[PDB]
Amino acid sequence: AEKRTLIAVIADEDTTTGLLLAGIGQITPETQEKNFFVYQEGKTTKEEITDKFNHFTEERDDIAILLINQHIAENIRARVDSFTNAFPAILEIPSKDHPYDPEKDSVLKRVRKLF
Amino acid sequence: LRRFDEVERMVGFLNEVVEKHLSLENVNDMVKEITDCESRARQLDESLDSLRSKLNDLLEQRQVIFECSKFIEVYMITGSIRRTKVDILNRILWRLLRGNLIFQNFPIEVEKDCFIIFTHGETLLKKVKRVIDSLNGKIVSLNTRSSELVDTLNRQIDDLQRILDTTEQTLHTELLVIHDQLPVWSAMTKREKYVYTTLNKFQQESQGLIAEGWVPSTELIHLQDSLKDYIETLGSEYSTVFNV
Amino acid sequence: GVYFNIDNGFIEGVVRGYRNGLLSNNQYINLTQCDTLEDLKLQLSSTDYGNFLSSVSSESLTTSLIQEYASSKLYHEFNYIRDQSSGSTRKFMDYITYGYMIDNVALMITGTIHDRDKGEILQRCHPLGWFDTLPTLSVATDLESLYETVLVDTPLAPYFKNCFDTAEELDDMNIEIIRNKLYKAYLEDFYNFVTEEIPEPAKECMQTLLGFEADRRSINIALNSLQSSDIDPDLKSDLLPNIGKLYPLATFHLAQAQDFEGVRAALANVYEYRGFLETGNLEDHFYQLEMELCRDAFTQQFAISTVWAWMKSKEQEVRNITWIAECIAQNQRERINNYISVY
Amino acid sequence: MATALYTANDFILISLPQNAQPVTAPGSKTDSWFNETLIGGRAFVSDFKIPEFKIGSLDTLIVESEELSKVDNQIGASIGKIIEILQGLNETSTNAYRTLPINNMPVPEYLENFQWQTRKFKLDKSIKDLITLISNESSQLDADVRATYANYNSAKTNLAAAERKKTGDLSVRSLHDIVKPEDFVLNSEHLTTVLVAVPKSLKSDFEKSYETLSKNVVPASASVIAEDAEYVLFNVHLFKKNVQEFTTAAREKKFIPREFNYSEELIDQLKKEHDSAASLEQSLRVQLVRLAKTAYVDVFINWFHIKALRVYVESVLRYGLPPHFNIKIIAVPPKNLSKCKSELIDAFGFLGGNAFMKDKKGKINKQDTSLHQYASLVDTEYEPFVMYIINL
Amino acid sequence: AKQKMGRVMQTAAFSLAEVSYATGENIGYQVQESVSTARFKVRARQENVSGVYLSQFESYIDPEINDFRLTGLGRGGQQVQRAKEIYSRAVETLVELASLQT
Repeated sequence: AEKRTLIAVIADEDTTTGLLLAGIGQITPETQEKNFFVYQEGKTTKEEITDKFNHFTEERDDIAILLINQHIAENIRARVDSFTNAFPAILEIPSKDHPYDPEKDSVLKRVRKLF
Repeated sequence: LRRFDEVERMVGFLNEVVEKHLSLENVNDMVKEITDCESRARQLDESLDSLRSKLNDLLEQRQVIFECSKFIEVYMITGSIRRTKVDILNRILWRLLRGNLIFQNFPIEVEKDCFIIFTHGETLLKKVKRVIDSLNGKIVSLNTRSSELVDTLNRQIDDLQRILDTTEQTLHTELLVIHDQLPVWSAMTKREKYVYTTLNKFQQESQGLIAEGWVPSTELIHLQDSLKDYIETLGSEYSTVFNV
Repeated sequence: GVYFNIDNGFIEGVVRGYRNGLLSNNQYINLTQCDTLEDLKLQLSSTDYGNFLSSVSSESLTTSLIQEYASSKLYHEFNYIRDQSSGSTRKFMDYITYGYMIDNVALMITGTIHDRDKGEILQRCHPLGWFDTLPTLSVATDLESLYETVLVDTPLAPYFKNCFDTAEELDDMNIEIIRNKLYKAYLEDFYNFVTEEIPEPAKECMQTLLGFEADRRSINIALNSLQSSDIDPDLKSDLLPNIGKLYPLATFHLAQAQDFEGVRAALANVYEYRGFLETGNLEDHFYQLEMELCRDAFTQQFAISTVWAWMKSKEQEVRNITWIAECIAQNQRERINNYISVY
Repeated sequence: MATALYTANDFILISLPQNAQPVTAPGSKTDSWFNETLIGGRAFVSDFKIPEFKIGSLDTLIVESEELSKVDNQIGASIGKIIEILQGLNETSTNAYRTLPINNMPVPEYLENFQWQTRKFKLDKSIKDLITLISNESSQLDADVRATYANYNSAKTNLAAAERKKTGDLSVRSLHDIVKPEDFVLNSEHLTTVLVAVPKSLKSDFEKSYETLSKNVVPASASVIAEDAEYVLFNVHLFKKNVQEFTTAAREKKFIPREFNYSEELIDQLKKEHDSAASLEQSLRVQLVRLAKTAYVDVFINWFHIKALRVYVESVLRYGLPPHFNIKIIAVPPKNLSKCKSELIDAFGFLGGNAFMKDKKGKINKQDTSLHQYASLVDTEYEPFVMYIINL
Repeated sequence: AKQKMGRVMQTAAFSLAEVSYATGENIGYQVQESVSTARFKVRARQENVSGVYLSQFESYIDPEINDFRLTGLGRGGQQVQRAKEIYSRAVETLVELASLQT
């Protein structure tokens, strides 16, 4: 039952802002920290994504779905794959400026061996 | 054409370094000696300016010892700073430590400046350093002597000045074969890019270019007598077609 | 046209030369046939844009860098025309940039409520609306300490005449109110400047180009107030400009417009704006009417309204090139011919 | 003066070394000077001395100063918000809360009996937990005032809405003040009631036309159930099928239908809504005044403690010795603030050091410039001896 | 579904990006701070499929926010508004599809 209500994001600027207009993530008022992480490609470090991921999965116990741009999941690949829980669900979506590759998607990788 | 844009940029870099101190095979082997010399000139210039900066980082450290042993001979922090940030560092440290400081400055003779702080107390000593290191001030802590570090630092100033005198001699040796050769390497590219820019203006229809363009009527027979003699004198039996 | 070319002889003939670089319909069809952003760069290189993306070289070329550099050369051409201006012309050029200064003020004081960094909320600012104390709007939160510290020495200072600061500092709801009210007072002042000192052929065709800005801003304020605003009409009527074709009878009905039909029945009584709210993209209707009003401002010769009619047409050209380069980079071509070309 | 109005007692807090001497009057003690010399002898000087607490270290001394500056602001923000509210309502003087009695003792006298007051605060607690403790109490008291004031505005909104239904104007007015069974039908299989809001001119036109306007309308159903001042309200009885046809035909005539239909539970629930709104606002208002005075006296005591602590702590940091520092708080008469600030600056400033000494004397209260206003925080200028100017 | 979500999300992405550039300044930083509540949340329910208990998500759309103070600016504001509407419609579908993922 209910224990998770937010949908969070790790995505590039135009992708993140748009998700917010649609009305899915928010910033907590008590901690002063976002439940989205903005990213810009080549410009913002691989390390910061890795922390923010930990903030969202393990320190937030209220994130229901963690959405993540495929290009971005590919930078911190170990971190996305190694988390096998559905709590949060990890949903890799094709990153802006890139098509759908079925093997930049962590759940599908796992699916292939043993049906 | 992007090739002879890149090679034009490389000839421009060779023209900046000196100011700072044909068949297809005959172009293809001279672009090789443009690139093979641009590579060594760029790496030797980048191993020279980044070494001049390391030289000035020691000549600024000698002076902040010479101008702060003199201040003692006439909880303190000694370092270098750019001269345009001395007043703002004075104001930020005066607003951080409410009073509680004796701030001097002595000009090192980009222009720079020295500073002495005398942080009278504790618990802000790692916070003054977050003011100094934020606006690019290089503190020089000595803690041993003002006469033992000067010897170990003058044993590096001259040891690195000799590396300057080696690499800059190699630079001026390399520029002798280039300064008398740049009017050939430049004038090759200025007309080769001009050839390919004009060859972009042609048709490329059926494995043969179609050149449509204007010529005065006096020079029609000159084209029909110079193009006809030239395609026959070199062999290559595939004649051109000149229509009006 | 007898005293125009004393101070404005060289200024017009270069702007008239800048007009000839406006892309025609065939030069837009030749851009819609491109397959790559590199092919679109090489197609623009044969126009009067030639080699403006030369320092990019096919790797870092995105559809936003084209919109950056194509508008940057617009801004440098505007600065070249403004540097040769003197007297009433230079003041007319300053009054154009005041409306971009207002947008940069309203974009700079929203980047401090959200605590976004000051170095990245200024690269999104407009280069023509630059005043020397524009980065120093990141010093306070409330309106009074941003006026009385920064915005007194700016030329936007007479425009803070109705912005009532009730000591509530700033949310995102009242910065839009301050923006609309500054633009309202600015449209009033620049209409009175055009009516006062600008000569007669460049007066009647500039009052229409400026009353259109007022009418478009009135319709956008009265239509964006449905979704993200719950305000009284007596406080809404301080946001609508009173210079336009739409003021004395229709902005009253746009002030008490509580529904979409309160806007639509108000704009059905005005003759040239009826049918905009029925079918099609409304923003395309306003941009099309803007270009049809800027086209017949080049047809009057000895007029300083040709500068306004040039820079708005060149901004629409940069918007059309940006829309095409957005279509040919994201591989969507269902609405590539949605550009606007009257030239 | 005339660049600022004062009409209530103003305070400057000074702390000085107990070995000090004024150079504006050499041959005087600091204590003797305050009473006799300072602003024409009309200065009232009050005791404000507090003793030693427990200091962590020298190291700790630094951390404490920083916090003290911050908590002092924050409490200052809170006390200003409480006063602004009490003033705003005008159910308590607007002309006090600058020299309004704390613990029912005049404010310069309150400071005179202020020697480090005890409410929950003792001299045998550590200084770090007194800085923390105090701030937590101040923030709780203010957050309470903010919530009750928040509630009082939501209550005002509800009372206006409910009132409008009870008699306003017909564009949201819902009826429950008329409850007659002769003006409405209920327990009915074929009939319903539609209320029509009609302009006063048009009343005659409505009376003629209604029966024939829709088909199947109860005749002699026109009664004026209610009237405002712009509109007239009628009840019409008609067929459920035919209600659609009446609303539509009526609009063409320039009548405005008000969709209401008689049910007992709606009528009762409209009267209750109005009743609960009134009761909620009235309870909230009394609670709001009582709470704000009680919270105000506690925050006043809290704030002055941070000012006392702070001035002592800052003295200890800048001067070191003597271990006990001579703190006095001087209550200045209105309009003699400018003269006070200058005489102390001249006299004591020399002790802080010549580097420390800047001239930017004067005061601008208008927003024309931001120079001429002392505070150690800014790099623009600095106080030249431990001096805080307190303006209630 | 992954292809579906990516294409629809990106179309709306491109529309917002053009809008940002035309309006002047990087609007998106401003919007992120200002937003501090969410419309689309989920309430989780257990569904027994194939003798195992799974977690499922059911979306509820809260009307806390529907317009901000950045979707109104005047003329520039009308553009953000047209963008916002494509993004809300596109995203809501994406949330429902995301439910199968968990």
